Order: sequence, then C-alpha cells, then structure tokens
Amino acid sequence: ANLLTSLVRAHLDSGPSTAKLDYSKFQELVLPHEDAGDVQQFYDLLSGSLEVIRKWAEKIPGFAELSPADQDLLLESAFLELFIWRLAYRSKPGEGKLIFCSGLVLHRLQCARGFGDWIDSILAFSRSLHSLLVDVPAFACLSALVLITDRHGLQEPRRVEELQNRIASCLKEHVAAVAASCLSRLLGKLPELRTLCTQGLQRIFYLKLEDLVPPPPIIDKIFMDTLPF
Repeated sequence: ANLLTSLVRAHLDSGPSTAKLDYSKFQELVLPHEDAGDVQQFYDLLSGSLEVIRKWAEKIPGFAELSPADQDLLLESAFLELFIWRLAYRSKPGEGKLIFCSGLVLHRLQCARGFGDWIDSILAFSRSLHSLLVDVPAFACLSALVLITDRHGLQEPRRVEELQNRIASCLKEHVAAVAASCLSRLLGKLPELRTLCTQGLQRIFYLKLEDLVPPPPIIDKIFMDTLPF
C-alpha cells in the first residue's frame, strides 16, 4: 500500500520517460552486413544498467536494512535477470524494438550481433510478457521479487525471505484489489526469467572465450561470482 507506492515510484524513477526516448541511432531497415564494436556495444548496454538498478534497489523499503554483503550478493545474482526483465517490459517486441534504460532505441538487428541468439529469446520472452498485460504496480512488485530472493551465501537468508514475503503479499493484495490464476501466471514469469538468463551467462562465456574485447571488470565479476563451480 505505502509499500506498493514506494515500489511503483522506485520503478518509474528508474527508467526513461516517453519524451526522453532517443531515436537518433534507430534504423527501421537494417542493411545486410561479430566484430569488436558489436562486442563493445553488448557490454556497454549491460553496463548502462548497473547504476540504475543499484539505485532502484536502494529505494525498495527494507532493502537497505539487509546486510551490505547480502545487498551486494542479491544485486550481483539478480543483475542479468533484472536487466532482461526491465528490458522485456520496456521494449516493443511487436516492432522488434529494444528500449534501454537510457532511452536509447535500437532495432533487433542493430544488437543481435553483440547479443547473439539470446536477443531472439529475449524478444520471445518480451512478447509473452506483453500478452499478460502486467500493470505497473504488479511489475514493480515482481521486479522486487526477482531481486529479493534466496541465493546461496546469504548471511541473513530468513530476513531476505521475510522481505520477500512482504513484497509477495503486497502483490497478492494488489492483484485481488484490481480484479490466484492471475497471481500464478505473474509469478510463473520469474523461473522463466532465470532460465532465460542462463543464455546470458552462456553468451558471456562465449565472448570471454573469443576475447575480441574483454568484459568490463564489474560485468566480469558478476559473471565469475555467479558461476556456482
């Protein structure tokens, strides 16, 4: 309620207004054509979301009351998932149109070489998300539940589960206020998201192998820290 408002407000301040959208690099028709620039663009797009998602997380009531080590672990473990979740909701998959948190708009083919096949998987997940017609308050709860979740190595796992439970209840109550089957279809997108993001890890592995350009240190640390072997 006040929780709901704070979550909505955190979501809306974490991304571009309709009027801040930048179409100046956008190409409707992409010409017949990975090189270093594609790989650089991929890392730049990921990296443009680090600070934004950290600041968003800091506005979730209770998140700053988790241990700093648990805060960092949750952000790192959820970063790719959150990047994709927010991108999927923001983008317009019926146009092949990717909308990043800076407002930058790009057509599928302008990214695809950096992203690899993963971009198609992301657009498929975005089309599925869009069909659900998730309203902003439900999305703002769900994003929080992507982040505030069990992860191996947490210092205070019960406190994480308690804040999770608060956000879950807030969502449940909101979905009842608007209208269990709707709830479960919303929650079901979280595992699909995780699985989707395995392909993200696979893509980074591939790019680190190829090594046309190395990942930036912060992305590299996320990648390394989230490999459970």
